[PDB]
Amino acid sequence: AAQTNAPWGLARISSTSPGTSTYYYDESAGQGSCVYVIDTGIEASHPEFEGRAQMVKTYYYSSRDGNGHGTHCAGTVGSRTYGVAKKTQLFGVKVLDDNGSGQYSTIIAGMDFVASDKNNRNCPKGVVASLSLGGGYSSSVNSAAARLQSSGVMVAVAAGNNNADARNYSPASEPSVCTVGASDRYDRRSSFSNYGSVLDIFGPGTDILSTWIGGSTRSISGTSMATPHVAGLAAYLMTLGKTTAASACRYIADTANKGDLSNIPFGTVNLLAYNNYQA
Ligand SMILES: NC(=O)c1cccnc1
Repeated sequence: AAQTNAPWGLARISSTSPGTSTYYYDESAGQGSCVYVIDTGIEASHPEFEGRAQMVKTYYYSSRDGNGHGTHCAGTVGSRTYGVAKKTQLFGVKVLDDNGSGQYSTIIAGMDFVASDKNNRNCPKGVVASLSLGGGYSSSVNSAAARLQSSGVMVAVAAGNNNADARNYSPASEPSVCTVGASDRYDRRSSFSNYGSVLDIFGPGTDILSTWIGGSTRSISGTSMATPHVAGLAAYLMTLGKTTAASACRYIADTANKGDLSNIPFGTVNLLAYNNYQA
């Protein structure tokens, strides 16, 4: 399948070269998989989600996304126009308030929630979690991410936006999850992207168009935007049967475009997420 005039990041993940604008993908499109977006919520009524999104948990007085960040990330995973995996099921877990903030205790509870809740959901092709959040190093936060992964969920986490080594941030620094840095449309490391040996992969993160609250759209930047590209890619590949939750991060690294990014510090992987789709 081909989506013409797609957001640059979608085109990038199906291309061996920068500078193209069509996204190519197998029409299965992540059907039968599920992606949990652990964030500020998801505006599930957005036409872009087509009934495939639902809120399943909140830790606040409402499950509504009053911020937009979670809705944007969910759109990059799985919206019809802006999403990698256009037929996946999206589940919202609101661990962040409408200012985008959350206590580590709440974030941990949300991860443990997903590890169990996937057993209430029909996800025959597999389960992914997208975590576009983090703060300073916490062994308890890293442990929770490790448990979520161990339970059979492909965990993709943002490296962070400090232009610093991600070893000092959580859950970015948990080795067993998939830690995602950000790139721009010219194949440069995004100016704010964290780096370091803990990174597994880069995805598009600068100037990413996706869904927003109020039934709208906007372009924003962050490792928060790169992470759902990788989460959606994992769901897409799991639906194709090419990999599993336990092996998808390694598979994405194995099949990535290699050596094509600029300003990658020595010791950080030079790997850009790629779907290897051939029509
Ligand atoms: N995808 C590519 O063209 C490429 C270029 C250089 C090294 N590895 C891969």
